Amino acid sequence: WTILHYSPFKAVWDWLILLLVIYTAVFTPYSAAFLCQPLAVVDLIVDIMFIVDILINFRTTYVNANEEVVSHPGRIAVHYFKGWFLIDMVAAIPFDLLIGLLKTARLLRLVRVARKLDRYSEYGAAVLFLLMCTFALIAHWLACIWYAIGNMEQPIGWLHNLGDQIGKPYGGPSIKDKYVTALYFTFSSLTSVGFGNVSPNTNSEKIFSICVMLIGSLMYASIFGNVSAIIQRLYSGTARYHTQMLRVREFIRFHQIPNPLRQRLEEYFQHAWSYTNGIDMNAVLKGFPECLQADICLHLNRSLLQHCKPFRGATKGCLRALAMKFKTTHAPPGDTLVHAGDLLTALYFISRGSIEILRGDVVVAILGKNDIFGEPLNLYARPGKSNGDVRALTYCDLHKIHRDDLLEVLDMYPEFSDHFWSSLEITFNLR
Amino acid sequence: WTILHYSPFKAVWDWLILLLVIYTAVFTPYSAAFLCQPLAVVDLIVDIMFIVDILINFRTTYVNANEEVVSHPGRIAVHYFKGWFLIDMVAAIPFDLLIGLLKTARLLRLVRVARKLDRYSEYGAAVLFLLMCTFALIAHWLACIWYAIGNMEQPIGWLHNLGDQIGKPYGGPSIKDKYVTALYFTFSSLTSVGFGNVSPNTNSEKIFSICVMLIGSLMYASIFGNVSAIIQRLYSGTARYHTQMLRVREFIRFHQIPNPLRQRLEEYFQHAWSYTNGIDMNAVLKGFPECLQADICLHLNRSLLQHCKPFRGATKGCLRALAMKFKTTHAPPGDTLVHAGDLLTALYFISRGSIEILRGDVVVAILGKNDIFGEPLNLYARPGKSNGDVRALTYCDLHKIHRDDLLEVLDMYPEFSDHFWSSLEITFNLR
Amino acid sequence: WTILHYSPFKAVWDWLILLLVIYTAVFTPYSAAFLCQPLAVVDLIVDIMFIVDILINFRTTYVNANEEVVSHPGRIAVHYFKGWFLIDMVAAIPFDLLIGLLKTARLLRLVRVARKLDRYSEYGAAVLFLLMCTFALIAHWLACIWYAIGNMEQPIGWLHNLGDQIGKPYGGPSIKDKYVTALYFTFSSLTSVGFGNVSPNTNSEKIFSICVMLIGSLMYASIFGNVSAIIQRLYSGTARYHTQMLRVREFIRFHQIPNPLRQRLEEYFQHAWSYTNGIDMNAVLKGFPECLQADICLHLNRSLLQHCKPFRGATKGCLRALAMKFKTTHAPPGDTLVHAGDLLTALYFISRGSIEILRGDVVVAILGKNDIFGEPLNLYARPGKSNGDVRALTYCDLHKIHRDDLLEVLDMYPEFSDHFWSSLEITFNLR
Amino acid sequence: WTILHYSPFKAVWDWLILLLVIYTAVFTPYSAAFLCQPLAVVDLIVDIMFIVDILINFRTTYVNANEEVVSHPGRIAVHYFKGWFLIDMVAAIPFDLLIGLLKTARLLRLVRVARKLDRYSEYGAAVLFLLMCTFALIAHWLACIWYAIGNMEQPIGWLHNLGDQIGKPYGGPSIKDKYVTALYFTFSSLTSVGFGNVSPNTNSEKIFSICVMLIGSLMYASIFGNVSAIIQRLYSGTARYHTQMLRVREFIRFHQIPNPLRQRLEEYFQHAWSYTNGIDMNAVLKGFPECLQADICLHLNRSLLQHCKPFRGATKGCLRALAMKFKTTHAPPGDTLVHAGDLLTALYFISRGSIEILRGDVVVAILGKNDIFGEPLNLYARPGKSNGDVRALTYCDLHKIHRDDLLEVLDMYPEFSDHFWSSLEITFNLR
Repeated sequence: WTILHYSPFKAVWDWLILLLVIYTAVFTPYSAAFLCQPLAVVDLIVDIMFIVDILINFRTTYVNANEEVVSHPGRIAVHYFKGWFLIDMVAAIPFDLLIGLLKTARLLRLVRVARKLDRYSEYGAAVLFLLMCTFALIAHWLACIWYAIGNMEQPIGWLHNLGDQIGKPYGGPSIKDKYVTALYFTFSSLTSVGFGNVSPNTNSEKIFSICVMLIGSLMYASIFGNVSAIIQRLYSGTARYHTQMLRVREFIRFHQIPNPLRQRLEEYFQHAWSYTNGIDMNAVLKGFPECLQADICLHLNRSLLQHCKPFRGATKGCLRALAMKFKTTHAPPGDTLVHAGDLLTALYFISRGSIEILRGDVVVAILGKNDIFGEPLNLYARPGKSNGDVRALTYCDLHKIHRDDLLEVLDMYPEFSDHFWSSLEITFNLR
Repeated sequence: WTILHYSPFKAVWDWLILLLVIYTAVFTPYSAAFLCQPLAVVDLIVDIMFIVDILINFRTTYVNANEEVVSHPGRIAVHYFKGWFLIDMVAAIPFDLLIGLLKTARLLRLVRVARKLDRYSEYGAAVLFLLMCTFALIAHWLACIWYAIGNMEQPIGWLHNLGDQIGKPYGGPSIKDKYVTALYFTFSSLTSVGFGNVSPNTNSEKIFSICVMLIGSLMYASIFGNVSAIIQRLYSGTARYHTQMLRVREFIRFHQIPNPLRQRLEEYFQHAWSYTNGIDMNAVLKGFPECLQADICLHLNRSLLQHCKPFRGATKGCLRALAMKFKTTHAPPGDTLVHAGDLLTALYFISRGSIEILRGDVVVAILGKNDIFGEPLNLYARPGKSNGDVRALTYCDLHKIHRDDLLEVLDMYPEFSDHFWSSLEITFNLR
Repeated sequence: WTILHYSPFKAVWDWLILLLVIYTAVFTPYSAAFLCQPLAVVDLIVDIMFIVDILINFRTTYVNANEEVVSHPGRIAVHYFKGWFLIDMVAAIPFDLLIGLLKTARLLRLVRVARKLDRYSEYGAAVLFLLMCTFALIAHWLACIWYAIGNMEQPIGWLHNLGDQIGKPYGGPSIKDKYVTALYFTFSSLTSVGFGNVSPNTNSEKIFSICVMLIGSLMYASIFGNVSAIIQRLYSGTARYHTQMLRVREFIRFHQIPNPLRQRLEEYFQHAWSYTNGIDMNAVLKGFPECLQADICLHLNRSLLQHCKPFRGATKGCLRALAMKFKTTHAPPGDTLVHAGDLLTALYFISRGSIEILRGDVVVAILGKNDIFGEPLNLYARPGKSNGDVRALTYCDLHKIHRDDLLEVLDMYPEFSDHFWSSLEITFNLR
Repeated sequence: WTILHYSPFKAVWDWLILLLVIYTAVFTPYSAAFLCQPLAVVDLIVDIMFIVDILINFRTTYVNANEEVVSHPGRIAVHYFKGWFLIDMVAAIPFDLLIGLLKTARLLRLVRVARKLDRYSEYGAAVLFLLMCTFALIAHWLACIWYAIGNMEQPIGWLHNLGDQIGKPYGGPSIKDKYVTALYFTFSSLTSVGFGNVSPNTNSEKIFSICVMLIGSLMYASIFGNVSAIIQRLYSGTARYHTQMLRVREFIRFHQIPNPLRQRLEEYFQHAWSYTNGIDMNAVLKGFPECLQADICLHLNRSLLQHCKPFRGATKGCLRALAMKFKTTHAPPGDTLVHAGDLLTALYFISRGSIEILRGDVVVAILGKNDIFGEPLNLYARPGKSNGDVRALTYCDLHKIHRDDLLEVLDMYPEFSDHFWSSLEITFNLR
């Protein structure tokens, strides 16, 4: 019969609790210093539905360190005892039995909503909103204290001055002005502007003004600190880019690096940063553990999977392995690559874009949409030149495999080995 | 007969010294500018127990660079000579012989308590408390100077104004107001609020006001700096989390990564951060040197140690080695793992949670509480399929060993080799 | 017939749009609160050439996610629909049909120029300029609001005071002063100075003053944050240097390191930082991918390329490989190096500067401008002493090759192998 | 006959130039706004010795990009032409031919001393001093401008008020007050305090006040930024320590790690941080290149060098190699180490402190001051137990060598091989 903690009714009740705690923390001091009808009825019903709230909290489940969800509300009751339930019960104790400073349950209400603050937090802007709200609350409380001192002093205080400036000599100013100027002065000394209209005269309010000045210093410092933290948290990525560019620049100017090579170097730098944004995908790929690593590497194989006929007959373990074994090589359009007379151990398949192969003005293999070039592997097995030089074109996203890696991964399973060698499709074997 | 330095009586004496230095640094200027009875007796007894203090310091031990504790108080005396003992002796010299500016020993008292400041420091909040205290002290001294200038000017100064606002025209205001307004004004120009009630009129106090404004600028900047440093020191961990998530997000959106695979990737990300909190435990494990490394790796072996019968007969060196050789593999509930037709060199034991093994809808080995599966090792020694696919369940905390590592670590000691192969317990050998 | 987006005429039009939006956002409120002729003609022509602007935007090309440049202006039109074109069309709708608050199209103009803000940004100083500009705009708007409240209150407000201080009792002050003091007061509460000349008296302007104080707090915090971010972004490189120096110092006085060794260590440290500036060139060299890596490593080979006769006959692949295989070794003047009786596998060529070779006061090989020393390789192949010790001189930039690396890279191609061994030029083979 | 640039006379001349530029930049405006005798003689002699200065600069050497020191002052002259020499010559042109704003050469003097600012910089405190100095200069200039406006307005400005407050009604205040209040007001609006004694009344000084407020905002922000940068630059090391401790703590509480082992872990952590301070010495050891690396590693060999008799006959290359081959192992007092039944390939010598060897309550080898234990190497060559367990004592700074490393480094030179095996001193070979 017990309700669960994440029930939406509980959340709506929590929002109503927040509204009511704000209401009481705002109206109790303002009525306590400055100040029949159903307002007392509302005040008592506040305590009543907070008693209802503790009843619900015993009814609804809680989250323990061991058990996130547990039944048997008696356990919830014994967990709440000697803790926040004592606070919320003091908040649920009527104190009607004037003397308004005994309404300290309202501050316990704010303590328990501060217990709910972490749930309320989603991003950094909400933090700024909460800081502004507590700024306003501190201001209102200090204004109530200031008005209380002003009343006590009058039997030369700021009240007589106020009677003089806004013309109501003493009569007396209305309760509207008698609070607006209080709040005005509380900000006048909290954000450190300090106007000359209202200013302390006798001793007590000078002591109070010292206290307000110190509080303002502290909290204004806190606001600066948080705002600076956020702004730096974004200019951190900004500075990452700037330091990357600076290191590149330092290398370039250190070794002279005449105009052609340099310009290719920097243009490649912005080309890289355009998509990698400084962070390499290789490191984060290695961070993900084995099986997930293969799976995310398997997603990149929507290119050679379906277009290679032998690949279809392969077993899924072979798919995963031979998939992780590939290297999809990015290169910006307009690159020259492996020459003739080099090693042939760097086996190459075609993955994306299009490239042309110029061996002494002999352009061949103008393909590039999931095609294949390279060397035979059974008999040749000889490093050297395949056909000759390659020539630059549009997107040079090629497909690196190794001549030792492919063999070691392939020879463990001879059935797909044979099925692979039988359907040896090469769009243009450069010989 | 000598006392040692860390005696509690010495610490209590140090606290009393702190109380007395605060007392003197507060009351000497206030009596010097604004101002029979035992107060002179108290002032002289101050010097007396500071002489007692230097006597104790010669009696009690000190900490040298070479010897932390040394006897023979003569060595302590020769070490103190020409140094802080000269300062504390000047502080222990009576200057009774008005002229109150000669009481410069009080500032040396503050210098020597600043020597004790590092001991007083425990965390960052104490730093803020000390900054607030020195703020108050600077304020009090500047207020005393301000009152002195005010007295000198009166033969138009702020004193006559003060006589005019709080009604005591000249008579004259009481010594209570004649100091409260001084402190009020000193804050008025130190936290940069600048009220209009009291303000410099003649030339001398305008020069003084310039000096106060500059001092306030400097120290207010210092307070902002420290508070910002602390707040950034916490949002550092915040930003670490945010940049980790950002790199993950960038990888995800770079390579498309359709909804199923992506959602598993991020959910695994929060699962990891839930307990690792960004920092990998592997790095800190490798940081700890060899023997401690094995010992802390030995603590993780409360799982396979007592439940493996052959393990009990093993020698402790074998325990340490074979313990460091394991890899306790974390995996969140709901993971698929090594298939059939793969390599068998990845030997696997059961460490925590529970998992099920589905080879073509054939679920076997539903164990998982410190159990064992895998392949025989003596005769088989062949990569391939063991039984087939595994199926996802609750906590997938498995137990990686290697087929080359275990052999190389085990074959160095044939007695436990034989005892191990004899008691070859496997809860379900997947064949 | 369509114009392209990057046409200079479009950029000049954008600059004119910026000028006109500034003009309107400045003059519309000032005329709306404080305030025949062609000014209405100018105001309407503003809307007219903004209609012209949307016509051009449909005519000129745009940049899509897939296509950077696309023809067929109908596509541009359908892309603009339901988006920024609605905003710019509301800005292009005349509202002549007093009531000046309906001119909300001017704020949409500022929104769309904020869309162009990223293009306007080049560095950080422009950011500070834009922040100052928006500061001025906020000030002007708040001054207009303040003047409006002042007019409303007059049927004790600040207007009567203004009539009293600058002598024009009521008559009334000219519209020049009636605005200069407004702006004066708006800064008086925005940068938190708070003069006493003009200050709120009745209730409405006290509420307004509270609002201004809060806005000033926020934006002043923002300015501090940005400036601190930039200054820290430079002292970051400063602190990098300092932390390198500190680590060096830590190592120095941990291990004593008497004066000769210490001094050579720090002098080498400053020598290194003089040109490497902390960042190693090795890391950035490895960062650049293969082909570019070789090409930039090939640029360093303007030293041994043209002066080695066998090198000329070599094939370009051999050039690239044997070029990447070298290590140009930096060493400051005044270094001692490999002794006799050591290994000879560290083959050494001469790259820059000059050095002396002293084997028992026998100085030989006073060369160093692209010269060669070392050992024979065909028959000798023996570790040991070559001739003996070296002697320090000016720039010790030597040329490391390996005795296994050179062979493995050279033996793959026997034609240049033979051509190399035939022209075996060694300026002084130390035997 | 030419003087060199680093001559001390040149430095003394530079200091005199600094004094004179400060003098002129201070007195020229104060004479120009507020204000026979040799002061004109001094003013002209200023230009005279600045002409002398440019004469010296042509005489003395300069530093070029290629040549740090070069003779032939004609080259210095042609280098100075069309550059800073034009500025210094304009500064060396007399403008006597009132109008005091034409003395713009004084600002060029400040520009050229700003060229010398980098030389003046040694640390961060000098930066703060220079910022304070330029703060004072900006204040003085703004005060001169303010006084000029005040004079112009008088034919209700602040001058009449000043005549009223300090009693000198108009007569008029002395030139002392007529400047002290100017500086007072310039700070009143620059550090954002804003007193009420002096305040703008007519339009001109309100515009000026707006400008001053903006300048104060900017420069006050700059001061905050720099101070925060320095304070963060120290709390950076603070935060390094804190994050190290945090990672250690997270590992500790993640894996439970019961009290004995945990306590050993943190006590070792503090012991490490006591001397390494987070900075690992291995990294900086590997950072220093080869020869210097061996030399600084050779300094650690004042322990086994002189006490090993065979070591003396060794060749210096063997010294260097066998020295770099060692590992001086730090361990805090109270550690247990390699047991029996383990591998013997970890050869161990005694380096520092003292340790005891307990094999079944059989304590042997109580040495430790540059002594030797271990196993024979010629015939034994068998992993296993040497004698048995070791027992904890004071400083466990032991001496790691390897059984493969020592052989491979030793067998390249058989003469010291034989001399080593002949004088095979082992203080206690644990058998």
